[PDB]
Amino acid sequence: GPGHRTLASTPALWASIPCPRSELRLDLVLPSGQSFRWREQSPAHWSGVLADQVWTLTQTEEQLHCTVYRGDKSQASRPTPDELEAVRKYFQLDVTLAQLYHHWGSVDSHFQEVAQKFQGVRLLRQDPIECLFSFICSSNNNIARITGMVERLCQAFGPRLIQLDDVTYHGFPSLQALAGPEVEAHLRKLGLGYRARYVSASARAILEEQGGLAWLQQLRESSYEEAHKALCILPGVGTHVADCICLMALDKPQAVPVDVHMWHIAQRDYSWHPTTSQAKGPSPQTNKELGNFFRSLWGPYAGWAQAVLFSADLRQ
DNA sequence: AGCGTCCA
DNA sequence: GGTAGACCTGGACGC
DNA sequence: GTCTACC
Ligand SMILES: [Mg+2]
Ligand SMILES: [Mg+2]
Repeated sequence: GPGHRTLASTPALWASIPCPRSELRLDLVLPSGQSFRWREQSPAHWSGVLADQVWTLTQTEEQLHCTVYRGDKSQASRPTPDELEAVRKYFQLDVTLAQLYHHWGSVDSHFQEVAQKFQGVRLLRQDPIECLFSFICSSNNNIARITGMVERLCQAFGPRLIQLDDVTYHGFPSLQALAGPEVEAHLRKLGLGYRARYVSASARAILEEQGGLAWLQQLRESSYEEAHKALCILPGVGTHVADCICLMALDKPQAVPVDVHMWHIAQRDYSWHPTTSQAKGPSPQTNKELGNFFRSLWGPYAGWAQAVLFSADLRQ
């Protein structure tokens, strides 16, 4: 198919959004385990599906440059202002990251040191369905493998969008696509392991037991506590996956995922131990205390601070 | 050499 | 509620 | 990382 675009080579097809590197580093956000659907198909150029369309993104010092492949047999043209607003919303650019970094660094000198090297790590605002099923796939697993599972899940069950070069892009599957009694066995052939049943069972639960797609909007409008509790009803969603979804798709900036990385960070970089449990290893009680510890330390956007340290820890 | 354990 | 261990997969890599 | 079973 047509080639993946670069900014320098097809300038007529790109438009910019004001966005300095202090506010965003694509290379520190897009491959760091928030979204699993972005690939650096050309040096410094990241391609993926954003609001039912394929986009390529690249940065200069003060601007985020965007191009869209509409794939409705229309003539090529640069993104419109309305189309760019979707990119703006996806990166939540109304939030000023430099001021959060200053606050987090002021209360936490360890954060300040890490942040000096890892500028521009912000939080994507993801589709709730894509976020839910991607993080169901993420549990007890590594980002490289998760990325392939999500890719194959979309290849098999999501709509075909367009082909660029050798890469056929697919939308994320609908709930209905994932709910049939045949889907589990298919997801097992696609290598999802025991999470195959979690994905299909969770799609069925939402459609059959929670009122369908509107439930996720209900949770977006609910409190952190209410949304986090409700998600845990789903098979494969425990407190950590629920926190991932709250933080990254349901607009709960205080939600703090606690995985193997955050637990190692707490022990190694903060010398933290639980004080609400005599036993100190990971458990429901100690994982809960650790999330509360990070909220007490970092404040209302603690989950965003978590994203900085998580992204940094992937590179060590 | 590549099996088998560790780990995400 | 606390605790322990099993669990799909496949890359890293010690031996 | 979540589930299931047992105390
Ligand atoms: Mg560039
Ligand atoms: Mg659950």
